[PDB]
Amino acid sequence: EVMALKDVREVKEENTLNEKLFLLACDKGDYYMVKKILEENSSGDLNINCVDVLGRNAVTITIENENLDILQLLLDYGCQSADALLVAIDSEVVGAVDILLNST
Amino acid sequence: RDRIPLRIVRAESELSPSEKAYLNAVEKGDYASVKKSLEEAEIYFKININCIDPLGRTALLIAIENENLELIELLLSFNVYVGDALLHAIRKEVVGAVELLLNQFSEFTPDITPIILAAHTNNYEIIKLLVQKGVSVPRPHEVRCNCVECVSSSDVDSLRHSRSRLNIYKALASPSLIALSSEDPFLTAFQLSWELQELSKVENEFKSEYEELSRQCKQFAKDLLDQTRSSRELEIILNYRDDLARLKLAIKYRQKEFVAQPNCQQLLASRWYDEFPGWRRRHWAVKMVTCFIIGLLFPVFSVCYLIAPKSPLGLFIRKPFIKFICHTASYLTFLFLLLLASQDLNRQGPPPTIVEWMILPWVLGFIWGEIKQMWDGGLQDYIHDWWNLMDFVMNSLYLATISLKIVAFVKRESWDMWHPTLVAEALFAIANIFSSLRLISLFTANSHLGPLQISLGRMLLDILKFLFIYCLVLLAFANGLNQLYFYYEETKGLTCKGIRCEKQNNAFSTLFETLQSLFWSIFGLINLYVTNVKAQHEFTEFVGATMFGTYNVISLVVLLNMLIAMMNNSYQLIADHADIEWKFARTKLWMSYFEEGGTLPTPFNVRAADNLRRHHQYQEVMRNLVKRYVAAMIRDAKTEEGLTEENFKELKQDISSFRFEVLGLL
Ligand SMILES: Cn1c(=O)n(CCCO)c(=O)c2c1nc(Oc1cccc(OC(F)(F)F)c1)n2Cc1ccc(Cl)cc1
Ligand SMILES: Cn1c(=O)n(CCCO)c(=O)c2c1nc(Oc1cccc(OC(F)(F)F)c1)n2Cc1ccc(Cl)cc1
Ligand SMILES: [Ca+2]
Ligand SMILES: [Zn+2]
Repeated sequence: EVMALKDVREVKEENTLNEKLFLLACDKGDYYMVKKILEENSSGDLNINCVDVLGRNAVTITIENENLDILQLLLDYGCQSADALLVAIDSEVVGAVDILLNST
Repeated sequence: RDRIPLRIVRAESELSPSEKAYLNAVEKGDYASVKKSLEEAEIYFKININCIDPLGRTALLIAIENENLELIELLLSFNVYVGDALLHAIRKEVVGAVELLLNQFSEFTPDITPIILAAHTNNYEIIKLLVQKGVSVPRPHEVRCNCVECVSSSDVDSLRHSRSRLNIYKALASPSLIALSSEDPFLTAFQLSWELQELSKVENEFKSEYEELSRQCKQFAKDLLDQTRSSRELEIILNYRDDLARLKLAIKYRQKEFVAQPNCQQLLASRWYDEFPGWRRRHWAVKMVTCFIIGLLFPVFSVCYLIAPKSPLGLFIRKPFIKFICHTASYLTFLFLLLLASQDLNRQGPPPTIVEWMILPWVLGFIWGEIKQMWDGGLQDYIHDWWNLMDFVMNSLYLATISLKIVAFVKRESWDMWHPTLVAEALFAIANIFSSLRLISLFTANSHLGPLQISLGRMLLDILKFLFIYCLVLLAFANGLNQLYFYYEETKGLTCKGIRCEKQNNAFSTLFETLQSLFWSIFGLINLYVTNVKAQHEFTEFVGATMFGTYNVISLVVLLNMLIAMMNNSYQLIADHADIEWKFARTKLWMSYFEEGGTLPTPFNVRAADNLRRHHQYQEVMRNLVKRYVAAMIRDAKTEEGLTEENFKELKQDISSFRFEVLGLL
């Protein structure tokens, strides 16, 4: 016979593909495209915060990948921190901690 | 000629200069030139789309090792020859293999499917994508399987079959596939570790690979225990059963990494010191005083729970530490009885009631305890522990002593040497030796002497492996000395024959005396004049002397120091990680004393809804565990890692592609 393999622990929900496009946009550094996605969030088709496959939030992609423009972009438009200052401390960066002042 | 001519004997394939320019532009990550080259390749030109380098670097494969998503999209757009490039994207550990999923010699084994290479590379996202596409791994056969078709496949290609089984077992033992596809990854890790151990036992070749796989599975189980963060989660995991049933399973499957976990040892120390706080915090003299007064007052707690089990004194035996203290107090009382038994003149001895009559039942209680151990575990569990073997021979000697005393009862310097009294006394002495050597197994509970005893216990195998070679050397030299020295066997005027006399004589007359003399020659207890015969034959005396000398050289100078060196290396390898072995042995002792059976020391022992709730609780807590575990290995793999040549190639090629894109724009 042949053993059948399947995702017995698939807790991650696919939801919409636009979440995946937005999460890829945070991983590429397109500031204006993520601004457009936040304008769409203001429209309301897709949410600001989406936990990915790796169990991480968008601000964690801003912090761990160490770029501050998109982090200031979601901080201007409003976003869910969800234990993100500890992640900023974890990356040993000073600037993102300073804007954050202005799983574990 | 004085010059070696050089040429390519295996010239392989060759490329056109336009094909070389195409491949070089693909390596540079160029948009415009590569797109133009494929556009002229659409019409009839020299440039072939499926150009393969003699290095096996197709433009498809080069772009896979180039990781440029736009370039690989361009190449799949005009339908290049897709061969094994999916497996190359799997090996490169790039998430861009989904593009190939949405769409000559081979570097990989023909057995390797994408899931096997994905499990080998141990990337969570790649394996998740592959199992989301819908993929079933081939079934490996059993460790002692009997299949006619698999036997015939071994007869056709044994090498390909063995490589196939190794690849399948390497795919199954991957931690990501276990965490992603298994119902119970702890049970799967245990069963897979046992299967890999038995596979390494059966397959003497490829043993290192299977041992590495088993250690990787054990490390995965230990890491999954590391990810826990609550005593409630530990109580859910270790008490799960389909009572610390999972900890029993870890004990049985020999998971020393799982068992010696600091959190698991925290739970075990909490359960062992049942309602006994501050025992380590108090002073050493104070805690030894408390241990001495509990062990001295042993009969009052052991008489309780036999008449009044619900009494607080009856419930004092419920604590496993008090049970261990009572058991060891009973054993030192047995050894005290043996000591007073060591400290008349009749053919058959009446039973010495004063000190040697209360030993009889205590031995009977020991026999009952060993019978209860025989019932709990079968024959392999009893023969697995060497201490159960020592207890078995101790009880056999004690039963033989009792039987010989009875035979003497129903039936000095005058009795035959085969009188049952003398043999009974000798058997009692050897049983006393074994019973008092039984105390060295109680050092596992202590922290200072535990690793010492465990290291000795698992270096005894190397000691025996050396003593086999010593046995062969001893037999050879004894045979030689027998053949040389047995014509001078003295028979007249000897008040004492053998080496065990005040004046040593007849040391090498027979084989048994030669074995004894060559054994005692190690410790220097055989004098030099045992090689001097009464006759004048000085040549045979010299040959015996030089044969004794050469043996003494081989035993003392060569083999003994070889044993020292082998012990040095073995103790290095053992005390590299002997602490986990000691904690495993201490957990075995503690959990043997955790059972409700055997609560009495050897003196005085002579539903579907609940299962569904436990299953859902274990499932939820272990979704939490695997989420923490994959977060941890993603975090770990992102740091303390060398970039090496491939990362520099990607980083430089991105700047090259950016420069060419800017030059195209401007
Ligand atoms: C414990 N012991 C012992 O007491 N005597 C004295 C008996 C009366 O003198 C012995 O002669 C005696 C003995 N073990 C013995 O074999 C060993 C084998 C392997 C290792 C070893 O250890 C070391 F490597 F040598 F250190 C010793 N032999 C020798 C022997 C005697 C009879 C027979 Cl059939 C076979 C072998
Ligand atoms: C095996 N052997 C021996 O049996 N006898 C006893 C013979 C009757 O007494 C010996 O005297 C004897 C002997 N090997 C001997 O030289 C060794 C050389 C190197 C190593 C060694 O080993 C160790 F380092 F010592 F361990 C020993 N010598 C000494 C000797 C005696 C006479 C002569 Cl001409 C030359 C050398
Ligand atoms: Ca036992
Ligand atoms: Zn088979």
